[PDB]
Amino acid sequence: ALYEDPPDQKTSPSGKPATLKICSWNVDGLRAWIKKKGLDWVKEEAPDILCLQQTKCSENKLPAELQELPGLSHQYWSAPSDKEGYSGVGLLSRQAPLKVSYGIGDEEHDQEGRVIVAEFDSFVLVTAYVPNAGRGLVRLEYRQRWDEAFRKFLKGLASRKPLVLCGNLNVAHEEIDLRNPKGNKKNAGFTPQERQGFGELLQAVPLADSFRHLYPNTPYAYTFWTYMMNARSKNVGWRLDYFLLSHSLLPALCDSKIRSKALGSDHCPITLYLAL
DNA sequence: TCGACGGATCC
DNA sequence: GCTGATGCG
DNA sequence: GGATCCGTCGACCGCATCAGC
Ligand SMILES: [Ca+2]
Ligand SMILES: [Ca+2]
Ligand code: NA
Ligand code: NA
Repeated sequence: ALYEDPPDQKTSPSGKPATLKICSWNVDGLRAWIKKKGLDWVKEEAPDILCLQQTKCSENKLPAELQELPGLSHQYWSAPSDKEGYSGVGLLSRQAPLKVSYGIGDEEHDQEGRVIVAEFDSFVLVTAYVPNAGRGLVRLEYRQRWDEAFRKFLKGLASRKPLVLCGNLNVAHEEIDLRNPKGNKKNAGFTPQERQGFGELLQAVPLADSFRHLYPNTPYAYTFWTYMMNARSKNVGWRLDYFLLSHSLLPALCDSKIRSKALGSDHCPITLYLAL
């Protein structure tokens, strides 16, 4: 069935007004996504911070439209070393972070340009593009190594500062998070080992699934739909893109949005409002 | 993801 | 320049 | 023993890149 994301709640439980708008988007080809007017959508959405995953673009090839973003002038990029046109993530912020780092401090997992870490006054932001386990699950084993090291790294981060984690985490946690769970138990993104890995992550850091925390009973809410078989217009999708929050930020949480109508990728953007 | 295809399985 | 592949999602 | 059900295959879209000429 179809899904309508409800209006933006821009007030916290405490009645405090949202001060921080973070948008996260798996763009699936930075250059293509801009040709399909993704930065126009971004300007209308006007986030303080924009996290992009799967840029598929080296730094020397960053398109010039990026220099047309006066509200997002601090930009940080990470691409793989060995593979061209693979992975890649970006983080663009209105204000300069205090510190910016790359990867998770484990060199087995820091080759593919998948993680940026941006520290602010009140919180640390991680945007992540999590390794897909691949058709035939040819990478599932590597991805369980990833989940383990990433979990550990995130736990250490949250132990010093409130943590926001956003991006394409390449798992539908529960049956409610995809349209066809029964048919997908052996496919990338809904294996038992990926679902446990995400459950372990929520329990160990610990972190809350912001969307879930606010809409526990809401099915049909997805962020990815295959380009094939007209899946998007049928809403045959998966919720793969999350904002995961340190529990201390839940009093600051105003809303966690799924921007179902924003085209340009086989993922849609998600948007977090916080009262900081 | 979805159809076609077989080969179980169920009133 | 153009076609059609491949790796990957 | 008619209908339904369940695993197994393949084609399927799009981006960026490369092979070949
Ligand atoms: Ca007979
Ligand atoms: Ca020739
Ligand atoms: Na790979
Ligand atoms: Na019969």
